[PDB]
Amino acid sequence: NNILFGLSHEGSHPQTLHAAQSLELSSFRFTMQSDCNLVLFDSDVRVWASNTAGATGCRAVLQSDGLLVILTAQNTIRWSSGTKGSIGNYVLVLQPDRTVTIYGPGLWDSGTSNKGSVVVANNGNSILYSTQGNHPQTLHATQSLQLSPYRLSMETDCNLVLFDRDDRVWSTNTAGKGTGCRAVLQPNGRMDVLTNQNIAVWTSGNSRSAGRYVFVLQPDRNLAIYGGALWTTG
Amino acid sequence: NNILFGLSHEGSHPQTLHAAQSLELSSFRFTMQSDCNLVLFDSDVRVWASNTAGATGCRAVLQSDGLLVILTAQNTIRWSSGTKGSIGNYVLVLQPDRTVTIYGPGLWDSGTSNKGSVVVANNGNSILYSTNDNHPQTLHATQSLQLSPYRLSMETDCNLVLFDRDDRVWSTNTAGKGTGCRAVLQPNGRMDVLTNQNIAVWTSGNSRSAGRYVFVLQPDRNLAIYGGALWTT
Amino acid sequence: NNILFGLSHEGSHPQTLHAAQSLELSSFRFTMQSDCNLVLFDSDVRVWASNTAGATGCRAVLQSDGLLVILTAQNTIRWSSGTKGSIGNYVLVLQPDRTVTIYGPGLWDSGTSNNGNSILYSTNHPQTLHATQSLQLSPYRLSMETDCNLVLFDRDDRVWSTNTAGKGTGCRAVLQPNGRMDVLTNQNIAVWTSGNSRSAGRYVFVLQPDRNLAIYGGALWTT
Amino acid sequence: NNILFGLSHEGSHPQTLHAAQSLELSSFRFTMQSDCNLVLFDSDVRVWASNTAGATGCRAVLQSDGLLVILTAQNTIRWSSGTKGSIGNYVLVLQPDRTVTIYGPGLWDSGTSNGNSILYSTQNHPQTLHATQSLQLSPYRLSMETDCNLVLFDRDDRVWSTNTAGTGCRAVLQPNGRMDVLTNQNIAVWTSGNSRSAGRYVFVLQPDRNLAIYGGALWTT
Amino acid sequence: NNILFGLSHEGSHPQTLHAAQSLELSSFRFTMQSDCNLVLFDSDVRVWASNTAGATGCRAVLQSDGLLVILTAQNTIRWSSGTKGSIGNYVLVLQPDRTVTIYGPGLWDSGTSNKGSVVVANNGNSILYSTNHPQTLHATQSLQLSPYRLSMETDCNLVLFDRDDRVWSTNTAGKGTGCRAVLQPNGRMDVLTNQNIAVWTSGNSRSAGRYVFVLQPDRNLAIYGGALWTT
Amino acid sequence: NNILFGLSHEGSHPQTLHAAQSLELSSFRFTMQSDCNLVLFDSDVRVWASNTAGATGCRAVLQSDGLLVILTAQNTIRWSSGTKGSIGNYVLVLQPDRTVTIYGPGLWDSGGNSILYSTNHPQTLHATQSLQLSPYRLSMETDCNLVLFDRDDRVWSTNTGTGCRAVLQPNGRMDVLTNQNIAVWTSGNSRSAGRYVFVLQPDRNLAIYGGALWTT
Repeated sequence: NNILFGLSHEGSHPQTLHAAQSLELSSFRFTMQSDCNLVLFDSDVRVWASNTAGATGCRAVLQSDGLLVILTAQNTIRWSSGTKGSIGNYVLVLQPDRTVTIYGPGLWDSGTSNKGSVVVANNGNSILYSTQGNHPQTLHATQSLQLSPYRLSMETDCNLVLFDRDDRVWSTNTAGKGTGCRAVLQPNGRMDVLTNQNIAVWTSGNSRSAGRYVFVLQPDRNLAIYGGALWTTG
Repeated sequence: NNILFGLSHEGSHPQTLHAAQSLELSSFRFTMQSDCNLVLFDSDVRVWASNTAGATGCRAVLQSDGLLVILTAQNTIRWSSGTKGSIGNYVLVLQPDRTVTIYGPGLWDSGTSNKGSVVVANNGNSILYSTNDNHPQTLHATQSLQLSPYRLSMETDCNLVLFDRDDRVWSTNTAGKGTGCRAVLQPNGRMDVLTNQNIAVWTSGNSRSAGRYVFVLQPDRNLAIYGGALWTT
Repeated sequence: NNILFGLSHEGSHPQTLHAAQSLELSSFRFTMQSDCNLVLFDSDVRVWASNTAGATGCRAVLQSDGLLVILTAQNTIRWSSGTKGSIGNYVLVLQPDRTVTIYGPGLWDSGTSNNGNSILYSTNHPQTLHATQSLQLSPYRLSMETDCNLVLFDRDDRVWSTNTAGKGTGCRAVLQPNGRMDVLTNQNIAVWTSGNSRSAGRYVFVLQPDRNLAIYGGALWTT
Repeated sequence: NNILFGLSHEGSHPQTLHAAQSLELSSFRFTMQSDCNLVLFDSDVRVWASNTAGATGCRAVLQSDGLLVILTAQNTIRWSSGTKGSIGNYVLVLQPDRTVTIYGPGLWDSGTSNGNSILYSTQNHPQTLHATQSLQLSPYRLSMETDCNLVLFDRDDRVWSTNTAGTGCRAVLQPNGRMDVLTNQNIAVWTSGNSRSAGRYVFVLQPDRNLAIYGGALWTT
Repeated sequence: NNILFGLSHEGSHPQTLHAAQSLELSSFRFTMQSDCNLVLFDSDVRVWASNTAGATGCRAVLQSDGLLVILTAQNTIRWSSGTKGSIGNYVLVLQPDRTVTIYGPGLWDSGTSNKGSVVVANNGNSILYSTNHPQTLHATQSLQLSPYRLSMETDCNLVLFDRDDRVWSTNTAGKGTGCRAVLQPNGRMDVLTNQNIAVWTSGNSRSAGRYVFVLQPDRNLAIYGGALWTT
Repeated sequence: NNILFGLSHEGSHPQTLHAAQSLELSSFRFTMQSDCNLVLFDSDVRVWASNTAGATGCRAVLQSDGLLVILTAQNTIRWSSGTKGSIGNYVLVLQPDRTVTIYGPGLWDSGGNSILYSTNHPQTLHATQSLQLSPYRLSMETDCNLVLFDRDDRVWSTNTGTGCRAVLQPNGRMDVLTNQNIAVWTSGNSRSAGRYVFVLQPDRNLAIYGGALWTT
């Protein structure tokens, strides 16, 4: 995918970038090379890099506090990004904007992880904050969010439905509360499914500090909001 | 799917809606039913219909001069639509604002079609012009239009590309001439692929009287754009 | 190969079914059996028979006025379809919906003589033919070309046609509920047509083992 | 099914291949073509064929002395297989080894009047019969008891048996012509009764309710 | 595989060698040739042979008291091995030892058989007795035909598997841990603890010689009993 | 299994590969054949062998000081790997990547089952994670303990909290690393830096071989 998960937890994977492991998004790649040097290329073009090279078997990993150590085999911290934030769990993502950014702690989840199948044979999967940096910055009806069996989508009933392989596994349970809805994700990480005449009928309800947050459909069937832009590149 | 292709060609099908065969967008559904009535429905809620009932084997079909006609069992018209156009190719689409509509003649195709697999085990593949709440109205970086092996993407290199399964089939070859592109289709059906910086690196060129056009990632692996817009409930 | 041509004589084989002998639409087998049972499978999972089990060297034959009969090692008739109608040429057909059934009179045809094959009608399908679009027997095929001309070819060459052409990009051929074969147009206009017809009813076009087209009509019985 | 009969009197069908018609072993195809080609396909992809596409209104038809003949609207052959031998009863079978062949003579029945051959001791197969081990055609079937017997059944009832009834026997059919009821250490417990010149022999269960040994060999491809 | 079956029944076959039919162990192929000669080869090398040549439509076939014939065309016996034992079932195996060797009658069977998908692809399915190997199995150490395979475990149980659910077993856990199963040179399976005690046994036994134990294609676990004839 | 054990004598079978006998990792197969060669099969495609085809009675056997030697009916050496290290116990392994190989020495012993190390995986274990042998398994529980048990009855733990994992060090040390990167437990021995393996033995054992010796 494009996203890396936290050293927690139950099941979204990568938990790590091992050695010529990359994150890919149409031309973004952020691979963790051979020689220990963590680097983000746009087609052929060095744009980012801990210049930490000259070494081996290093591994990319991101921490519960936010951190992005680069460990060394003997588990010695070649590099770190040193920002650091509260406990909870984080996600790092490569973004249409050409950057990589961790976001955390989290802020709300659906409670629909499920363990098994759980693929990625390519893409399509976060909704961006109302950032204006890089999108989806939303969902309209007949608009989607998808990992694999799994998908999240905006009804025409006005309902956000999550389906597992054709069968409805979690919904907003709006569904004729409205008409043009879209759901939106507030600069606060509140997910809101609002109407045609601008009205919440469904809300995620728990907001934080306005800054940029990120809604994810995780490899487990989990939907979670991750609420932090703690550190980034350009 | 939710288009209907009308009587000419490239075996992009439907080319007919028979007898108890609907067109479906989430929950909406405009179905050629069971007693010649040609109706739209949201779930149970009934929204438009031709009120042409009680008879048999009326099938629904589209024409070449834009009419949508319910044809009879023995070739007789139960009902027309009334408006007519020019010569072509028209789609008949059922849209996210709940409506049904015509575009036609068409107006630019890619040229890249394929009699072969032509798929769908659900969904969705048009882009919408600019205006109601009928979208895609822009495609973004990482954003698409998908039929089935077939897909359209807007990449980070600033280049609109066509997979056929995982492979490069048509493409704009505008890679790196921009960092933040999008592909929007204009008010006089003119696709453009514009940069960061509202500068268009590529255009479809051909256009018409403004209105409201549509572009369809065909089932023949065709890209193609249609406009007039000729009729809706 | 799924039509049984009843009797009437010109080249159209099957005219009977014999006993370890059947008609086949994959899944859908129709067999005439070693015990006097005339039987319809779906995969295997028997769906209708004549239940005539209890005889030997029994055949299936379809009549001439279109009654299908099943007749004993002695010519006497253990099961008969029943209905039966005026008199020359008909078809018992095994349809892709599983109805097992019967069309006739002969009613219209080329005049040109010596799997792929039927076009179903306006009710089951093909219910139309189209341009690249075709019906095939073996060297035979009845196609509607894009000059918008209906031709018959026999080992690629042109034995019977419409003779319509230039005239078209529009066209498709559908066969009516009264029996007209109509070569229709981009917009709904008649371009050519068979001529003649009979009653409202289901109808079939069949390309036959005789270089031919027979539309067979009204309909006379079903399962 | 996959064999064709002699123009026999006995009824036992097919006796002609016609026009849209074919005998199929499942993978392979033998059909009448309508241009006159009698052709053998594998799937699609032809393997052989008379090279006759070019006359009339044709049909495929086997003779009284195992001659394949295919022949016109006008009754004249267009191509004829060869070798004509005896003059009784033959079979033109298209086998599991893709060889199309004609057996010929007649040579023992049972007299009692898919699945059905048991090939010989030659090269193609069942080549023998063993206990819930049988050959069947339609309510008919010629099974091999555990109990050592050789019945025939027509529907759950015994139309012919070997009177033989032992513990590990299989029938196997000789290469001169007799079925055989062999056994265990290798005794005989039964034999068909006779035989004939040495060669590929076959043994169909048949629409007629009887076993019947063609016992041939007279042409192939 | 590498074994042939005595023509007495029930499931499992080869009941015969046919005519460009062989039995293979990596290298070794004991094939029934094309012109009646039965032959064994290691590579291209005529190791052994009936050298019955010139006829046609033989068949190799093995008898209920192990005679091994090369039968005819027409059921005439071109060549038999020679010896004859007693009655029951019987197996021809081609071995590491570079040998066809027949053993039988049997002497113990599990009593698991089972008609259905009777399998193979390749190999490695029988255990040799003592001087030619697995003359022993270990724990993590196994024997396996196909969708079935039996094997030694550490709770010291001997266990048989149809695809990943145990059908037979020695019903021995925590009775030791040394644990290996082995065929005695008298045809007794002994599953013995680390202290060479036996916790489970096979019962019968007879005659010392060379025996064999076989995971059949029919879920049987059987042990043939004689050691009548080799090349 | 597809690890072969040194002669070293202890309850860990294979101590030899015999002749219709072999090793296998679902596709991989490497056998001793009846032709004196020891071959490497990927499905069908012979991928690597000793080409010692023509000698007899042969065995694969792995050397007490880590050579692997292929022997005659007649104790004779048709191939040696070549390299050999110091002495007790090694392991030869046909590893998740189709590289055949050697690891030795023993280094710590608790007193699809392997856990590569650092470059092939598992390269690690979490709670829920497990290496399994057969009466037996090593798991990493989210208590953040590390037991071994035979039949869910417990033989050894570290007696260690919550999203710790377990890992094998850049030379030799087993690790109970602490969601944040801390050592909630640790083996205690270092040894050259090199590629290592940990192996749930067939003796209720677990042992880590290291420094690291021939390869294909």
